[PDB]
Amino acid sequence: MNANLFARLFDKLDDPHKLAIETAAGDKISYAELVARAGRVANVLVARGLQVGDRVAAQTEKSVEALVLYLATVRAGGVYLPLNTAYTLHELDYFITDAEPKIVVCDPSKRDGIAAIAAKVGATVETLGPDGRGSLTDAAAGASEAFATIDRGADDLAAILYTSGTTGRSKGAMLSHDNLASNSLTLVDYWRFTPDDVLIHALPIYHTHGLFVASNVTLFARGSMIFLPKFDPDKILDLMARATVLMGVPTFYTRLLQSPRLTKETTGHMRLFISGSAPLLADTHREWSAKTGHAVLERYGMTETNMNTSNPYDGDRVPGAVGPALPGVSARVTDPETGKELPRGDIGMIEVKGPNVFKGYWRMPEKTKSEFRDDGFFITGDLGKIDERGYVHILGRGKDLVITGGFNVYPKEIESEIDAMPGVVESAVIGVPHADFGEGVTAFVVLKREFAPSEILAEELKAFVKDRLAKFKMPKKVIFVDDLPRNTMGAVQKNVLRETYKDIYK
Ligand SMILES: Nc1ncnc2c1ncn2[C@@H]1O[C@H](COP(=O)(O)OP(=O)(O)OP(=O)(O)O)[C@@H](O)[C@H]1O
Ligand SMILES: [Mg+2]
Repeated sequence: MNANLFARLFDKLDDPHKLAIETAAGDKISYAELVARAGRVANVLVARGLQVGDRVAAQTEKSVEALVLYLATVRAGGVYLPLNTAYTLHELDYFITDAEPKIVVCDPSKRDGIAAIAAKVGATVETLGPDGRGSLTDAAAGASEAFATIDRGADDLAAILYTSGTTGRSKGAMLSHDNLASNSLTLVDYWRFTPDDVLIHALPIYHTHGLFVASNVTLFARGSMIFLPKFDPDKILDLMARATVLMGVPTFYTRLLQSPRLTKETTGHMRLFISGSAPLLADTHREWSAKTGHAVLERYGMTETNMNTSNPYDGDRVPGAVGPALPGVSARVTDPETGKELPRGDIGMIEVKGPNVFKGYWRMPEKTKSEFRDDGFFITGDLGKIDERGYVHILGRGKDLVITGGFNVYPKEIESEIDAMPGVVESAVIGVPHADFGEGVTAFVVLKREFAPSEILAEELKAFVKDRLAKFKMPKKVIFVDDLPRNTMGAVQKNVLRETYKDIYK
């Protein structure tokens, strides 16, 4: 009855020699071998001073060795804290000071700098490079495989993951053993994962999608994964002939649609394509079906809540919707101000409750207090509606709402009209300070190669818009850009645009 996530995963192993992970080089690691690696590393953590409840902070390139570190930390009763690989030394300083880890694991090339940051909280530093070598690996080589998995309760912490930083400075989400186990167990059944599944794993592992959804679902299912260091469209296309599942973000799908190799024939061995972590546009969903004949299954989750909703595996997968609430999860829509539930179909604040919902923000009990309703529902910060069939539709983030001359403007519906114009790849709509209207609706528009940006084209876009947008929804300015700013996970970073273009109306 140990709730420890590692114990749930591995204490009963009825097929130990089954493949768990194939590495980028083609080496194959069984379940038993993965478990024994985790034992070695758990013993290393204890030898480097880990006590139960301590954080282990990890900034490394992706490798099976890094995945093992996650499993070992959890196994040893520690609290695993992965960190964006792209964070600079100064950026990293905040997270280490916030979390106060006992152990920091970093790239060998960053050791001297990170050791200084580590000294402030008295942390021991080990290294792990892109090839899986380093001081962590040296210590693990002579360590014992046997390890008594630490007894943990359902509500004890297994991880702290920092949010992506999209709306503001990243917050540390305290995730329990039951949060992670309950969610992945539900998804194994909901997505019909079996031991025959082979997951193409091309997502980073400092984020909930690549770390938990991809890994835990595969491991509970007793399937395997092909563990690639990054997204590479030609490698992914090659592997589909011998894999069954891809978990991706919308940009994976938009990129793959640009390959002339993406055909029915090339994808025909595949069981399931999943999209998550950012809005999969309805037109992309339809473009994928027209080109490949597969219907992408989209799901919606957050760092704080793991997965909340999912289009059904065996039901309608609806373009532009993120599906009903998962088994065990409750989802409702409420008036942002008052907090009362709205009728089905009305746009409001999405709130969720369930064993998937985290225990709070690390060392932010006030912020935590403000984001839970008295009845325990978590305020997502995402606006949307739930239709009559129970499917959640996400209209946009609350922070992205633009208030202009007295009117609420929802940037997704403007972006959709703009994106419909031939010549437009995609658009991002924000408000920036405006002396007349308070905030001015501003459209940032990425063009196809064949089109040149001009004031004339901007007017033609506005003319196109236009009959389909209420006067008050019309952008006060159109700005052509080479590319939208995105984070390492592919999510548009509207705060980047708000800062760069803050003075356009001055
Ligand atoms: N399928 C989806 N469709 C639309 N939006 C999605 C989907 N999946 C995730 N999201 C968005 O991503 C958010 C979760 O992202 P994440 O936990 O990575 O941190 P963030 O919200 O981007 O950053 P921060 O919380 O620091 O502002 C959700 O709250 C939602 O806004
Ligand atoms: Mg967020």
